[PDB]
Parts: sequence; C-alpha cells; structure tokens
Amino acid sequence: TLLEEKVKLEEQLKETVEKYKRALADTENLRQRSQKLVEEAKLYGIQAFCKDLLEVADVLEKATQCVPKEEIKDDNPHLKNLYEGLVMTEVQIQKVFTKHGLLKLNPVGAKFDPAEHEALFHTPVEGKEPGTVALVSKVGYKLHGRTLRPALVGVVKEA
Amino acid sequence: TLLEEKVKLEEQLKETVEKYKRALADTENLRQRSQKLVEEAKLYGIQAFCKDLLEVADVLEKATQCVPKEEIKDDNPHLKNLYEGLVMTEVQIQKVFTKHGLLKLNPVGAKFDPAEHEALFHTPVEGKEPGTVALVSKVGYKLHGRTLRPALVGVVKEASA
Amino acid sequence: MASEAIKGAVVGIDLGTTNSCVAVMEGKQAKVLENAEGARTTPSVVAFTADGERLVGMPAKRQAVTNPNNTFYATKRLIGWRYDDPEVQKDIKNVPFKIVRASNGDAWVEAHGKLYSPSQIGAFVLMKMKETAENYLGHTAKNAVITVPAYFNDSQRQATKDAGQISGLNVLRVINEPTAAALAYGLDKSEDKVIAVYDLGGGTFDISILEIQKGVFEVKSTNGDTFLGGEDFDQALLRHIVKEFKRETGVDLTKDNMALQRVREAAEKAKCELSSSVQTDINLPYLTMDSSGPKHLNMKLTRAQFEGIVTDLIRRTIAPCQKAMQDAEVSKSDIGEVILVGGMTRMPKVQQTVQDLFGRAPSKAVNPDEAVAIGAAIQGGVLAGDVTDVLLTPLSLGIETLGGVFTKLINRNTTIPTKKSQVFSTAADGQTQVEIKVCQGEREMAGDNKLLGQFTLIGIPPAPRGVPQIEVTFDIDANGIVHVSAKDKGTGREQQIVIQSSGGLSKDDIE
Repeated sequence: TLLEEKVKLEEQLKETVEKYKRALADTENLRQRSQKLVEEAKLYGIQAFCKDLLEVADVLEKATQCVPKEEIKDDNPHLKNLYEGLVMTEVQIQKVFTKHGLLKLNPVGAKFDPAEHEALFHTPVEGKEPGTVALVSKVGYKLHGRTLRPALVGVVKEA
Repeated sequence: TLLEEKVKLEEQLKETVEKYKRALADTENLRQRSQKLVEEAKLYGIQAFCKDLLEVADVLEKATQCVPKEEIKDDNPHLKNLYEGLVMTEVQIQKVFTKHGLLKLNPVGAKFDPAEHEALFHTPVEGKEPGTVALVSKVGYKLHGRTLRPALVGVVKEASA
Repeated sequence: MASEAIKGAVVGIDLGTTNSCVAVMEGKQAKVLENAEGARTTPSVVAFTADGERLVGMPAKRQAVTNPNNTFYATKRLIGWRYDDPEVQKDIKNVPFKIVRASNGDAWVEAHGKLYSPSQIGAFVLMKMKETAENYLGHTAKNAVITVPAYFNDSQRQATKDAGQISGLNVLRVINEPTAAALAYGLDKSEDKVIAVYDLGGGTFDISILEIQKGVFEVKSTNGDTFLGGEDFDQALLRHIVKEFKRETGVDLTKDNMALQRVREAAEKAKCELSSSVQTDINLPYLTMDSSGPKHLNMKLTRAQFEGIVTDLIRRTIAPCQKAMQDAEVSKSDIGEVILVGGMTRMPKVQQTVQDLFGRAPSKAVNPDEAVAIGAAIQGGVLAGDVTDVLLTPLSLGIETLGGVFTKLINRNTTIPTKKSQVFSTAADGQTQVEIKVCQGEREMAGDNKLLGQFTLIGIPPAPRGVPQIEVTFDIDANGIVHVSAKDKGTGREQQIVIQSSGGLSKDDIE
C-alpha cells in the first residue's frame, strides 16, 4: 500500500521529468529549424532580387563604354559632365553590389575555371599561355561565394 | 518525515505536470511564430538592398532630368547614344523595382498621412484644401506596405487671414 | 511566499532618451525585436493631433514640422523633475512645446488643453514597444524590465515604475543601465572585480565605475558629459565635407536641403566605414544644379583626417573618466575590465583613448548599440521565468540507401533518450535481402564519413519494387547506449547491431 505508493510516485516523477525534458528538447530543435528556414528564405529573396538586378548594371556599363575617350573634351560640356556622372553612378552601383555580397567577376589574365567562367570561344594567342583568359566579353557576378551568373569569357587555344 | 516528503513529492509532480503543459503550449507558439517569421522573410528580406539602391535610382532619374533636351541632335551623335543608354537603364531599373513590390510614393495632390510621408515644410498654398500635400520634393518608396523611404512632401497650411 | 507562477514572458525594454529598444530571450540568447517598419529602434517621440491621436515613433518624427507645438521629444530629461528646478528652467526655453507647472510641483507637458505628466509620455512609448513585442511573441506580455540611468534617484525610479505600470505592464524590476550593460557583456558570473562602463555615442556621455563583489553589482561613481554625443561627430564630418566642397567648386550646400540630406547620409556611411577600413571615398553624383551645369562631389577621406577632425570631442571624454576614477577611490590598476557601450565606441581612436585611460584593452564582445536592451532581457529572463533550465553535438548518425545517399534518420542536436521511426521501400523488384549500413557523420555520403557496422535483414515476401515497406526504428536509451533495429511486416526475421561506441578517433578527420 504505502510502500508501493513511494515506488509509483518515483516512477511517475521519472516519467514526467523525462517527458518534460523531451518536450523542452523539441523546442530547441524546432527553433533551430525555424532559424534555418528563415535564413534560407532570406537568401532566396536576395538571389531573386540580384538575378534581375544584374541587367541594369550590364546595360549601364555598355552604354558608358560605348563612347570612346577621344572626344570627351571641354568644348562639349554636355557630354563630359554626363559621362563623368554616369561613371560615378557605375562606381556607386558596384559599391552597393559588393557591400551586400554581390561580387563582380573580371578575370583578366587569370586561369580558366569552368565553375566561375564560361568559354565563349577558343582562339590561340601569341605570348599568352593556353587556358588563360585573354579577353572578357561579359562580366559575371558571384553572390556569397557562389556563381550567380558565369562570365562569358574567351580561352586561349593551342597553336 | 516520510508523509511530508511524499506530500512534497506529489506537489512537485503537479508542478512538473503544469510545466510540461506549459512546454507543449510554448512549442505550439513557436510553431506558429516560426510560420509567421518565414512568411515575412519570404515577402521582405530585400529591405536593405532596396534601401541602398533607392539612391542609384534617384541619381539616374536626375541624370534623365538634367540634360537640357536641346543638344541631343546629329551635331552631337555620341551624346545622343549616351542619353538613350541612360534612359534605357532607368526604365529597366524601374521595371525591376516594380516586379519586387517597390511602389514609388508620388502623392501629387493626395492627403497627408504621417505613416508614409515626411513633411519638409508647412507652406500655405491658396486654392488648395488644407491637409493636402502641395508638392513632392522627392518620391518616396515602399514595398508590400512597408515604407522604405518616405516621400518628402510640403504640407499646405490654413491661411492666417 | 510561494512561487509567483509567472507563466509569462519578460521583455527587457531599454527606455532611451532618444531611441528605445525591446529585447526578448529566445532560447539561450537575447533577441532584439523589430517594430512595424522593420527598424530595430523606436524613437521616443509622442505627438498628438488636433482632434485626437497618439502617433509614437517614426510616424511622430515625420509629422513634426506640421505639428511643432504638440510633439514631445526627449522627455526623459523631465522625468521625476520638479518644475522649479534648474534643469527644467534651462530646458523650458529650448523646447517648442509648453512645459507647465503641476499641482504637486512636477514639471509636466501640455497638449491641446490636456495635462500630461512626463511619466505618461514614457508610458505611451512603453505601450508602443509592448505592441511591437506582442506582435513578435503572439501572446500578450505582462511583466517587463525597464532600464534607467545610474544617476537616477529613487523618485525617478518610482516614476519609471509608474510609467511602466500605466502601460498595462507590471514592471518586474527597474535595472541600471551600467548593470544591464555588464549583464549583456557577461560579467554577472564573475568574481569580485572593479569595472568601468564607457557610454559614448548616444545623445549624452556617461561613465560609471561598478563593483562585482558577491555576484551583485554596486555602483561606485558616475560621471559624464551633458552636451557631448554621437551627433557631434556626424556634424563635424558634415561641416568638413561642406567646407571642402565649397572650397573645391564654390557652392555651399548649407542653403540647400536635399543636397544636405544626401551629404549627411553619405557622411554617416563613410563614418561607419572608417572603422574597419583605412581609406574611404564619398561619391554623390548630381549633388547640386548650377548655371554652368551639374556639380559632382568626390572626396577621398582617410582615417587620419577623420581622427583629426573629431580629436577635440574624444579629448573631451578624458576629464570625466579621471574624475570618476578619483571619486571611486581606485587607481588605474584596480579596474579589471572595461565595458564599451554606445555607437561611437567603435572607432579605433576611442578604443585607444579608453585603453590609455584605464590601462586595459576594452571588451568588444557584444555589439555596443544594443547592449543595454540585451542585458535587460537577460536579467528579466533569469530573474523570473523558466529559462535557466534550458541554460544547462559534433557528429550525427545515418544509414545507407540503395542510391548511396546518407539519409539523416536522426538529428544531430538531439537528446540521447529519443526514439524515432522511419519506413523505407525495397531496392528492386524481386529482392529478397535488405541490407542496412550504420555510419556516423555530417556529410551527405555514408562512406565519406565513417564505417561502423552492417546488418542485413533476411526474408521478405516477393513483391514489385516500391510495395514492400520496412520500418526502421531507433531505440537509443539511457546515456550512450545505442539500439539500431529494423522492423518489417513481411516476415518475422530481423537483425541486430551493436554500434555502442562510435567516433573514437576524434581528430581533424572531419576538418
């Protein structure tokens, strides 16, 4: 009777404390899963933003690089000022991109990398080692160490 | 002492049962709050990026508005191409903004409301209803109902008379 | 007196003089909650419209120009202060709104013929943070911990307690700002020591010398500069940039407003940049319009120039520290730790000055912007609430699949007495033998992590692939005893495996 009461109380206490510990352990694992899910959602949103954002920088860079530096003179005050403003806006755009992890890709004279570079064409070049970039057609971008868009680049072939 | 020890043990059992129920309620609350946080981070999460690029968009708009619209001729063939490139870039950036919920606040003649508009001056304007926004110094932005940058307006003031 | 049966969440509200903050103890670390507009800070401004409204926060700063005689900003300077006091007498001239005399001789504020005490303004701001905390929590919060500056009297502490109580919030305990900073920096679980708290960056500067004897913090001396803060650094940089631009071209942006705003924001960005980078540049295209055309600003700013601009301000943080050391009756060798709080305690010149003044390298293990709120949340969680129970895994376990994928049957951070079950199908059609391989690791490849054991389940009825179901149940029990078994409903023939000791070669193999 009373002797069995102590045994049953000890068993009930052990079961209740173990169930409490398991309930508390579920909260921590659920919290970690929630943090992972929130971070993954943030990453997906930022990636979706950057993928559409790259085209603005590409178009602006093409527009500014269209004009050569020979005719940018003080006798054309409406063109030198605009060119300077556009170059500074490009610098600002690149600064904001690299501030939020969006890294540019300008591998001039670097070793060819299939993951980070796209081989537009193969052409031997004198004085340059094969498999090394000789020119860059389009500048790619990298986000947090992953290639968001490979750079369309040329690879020196063997002559 | 055995009787009071067993009474204390039973009280501890009741307390730990109540605490177990509290833990179950807490994990249910965590489930609901996690769902809400995941949804919010799905919607937003481009807040810092957009709040940084607002100035690039403003600069591009100012560049489109600053060329005197008279020297874009065949006498200046290279200036015309640069202006066309700038216009295309501005249009593309405004197209990218609109896709991701960015809606420029341009209350030209709407009613002032502090939740979205930042007042810059209280100049009275004759012929305009009091409480409306006379002009928009800078077009603010907002995404999904969250005002990233307020539109810097000038609110009209009732006449002193 | 028995247990209080809190059954609620305690939030630590940092009721600041300009910018407030609310933080809660999510699990093992204090988490700062963000308000509706996504910011981590609610400005302490309360304004009332003509008919009736309670705009608090940014919607109260934004409309300040149209409502200049009703917006109450930085009312923490009038809490618990009698009307006939030197501080209120000096303050009344500057504030646009009318500070009036109350019946009980208290400095109150006025709005559209309705009397508000300085406690009620803080009560409204506390209501705002209560809403922004209930939004995150989901359920209402009743008990809270609110922090006050270390120089507050007992009357001001009572006033802040009343302000907390008015906003449907049973204030748990009123804490000191230096004590909350020490709690956030983690000096609560430390032996007897003497520390100093460097609070620079807000609207005011404050230095307080503490003491951690017997695990309880006792304030020894407090001092600081009334008219010094983090706004002066930004103003100095802004004025330098404006003067440099005017010298370079000839247009002053002081008469401008949009250009001034852009320059101010760029100055803030560069100042925050001139703490981990030696050199910075400021680009602001199309800053101003002139008859000659647009003008662009392009300044190259180095760390040395910035240090030389604000050297006087940092020099001004030297006499109060020495006076606080003198009044605390401890020399530069007694101080065993230095606590850095505030936004302006990040630039290396400030840290060098602090080290020179105290002789110790300052502790920068916690973001100084939100240390007070984090400490308040930690103290509120520890004092009342079942959080200390949760206060008290480099590898995981998996199985082998037909495709070789290292399926994660059990999680990594899981308690030992946990039982989980999973069902799996057969490999191919006509298969009669099912083999399960046990391994430990975190990479998604069974053979690339470890190789512990292998047991084969023999005997299943013939069936097309995908129809047979085999249930894998893990019965790890006690502590360190692992039970791995597979159950199938076809034939009553299972297999066992030991896997009692794993990961014996704990070395850089994972790395």
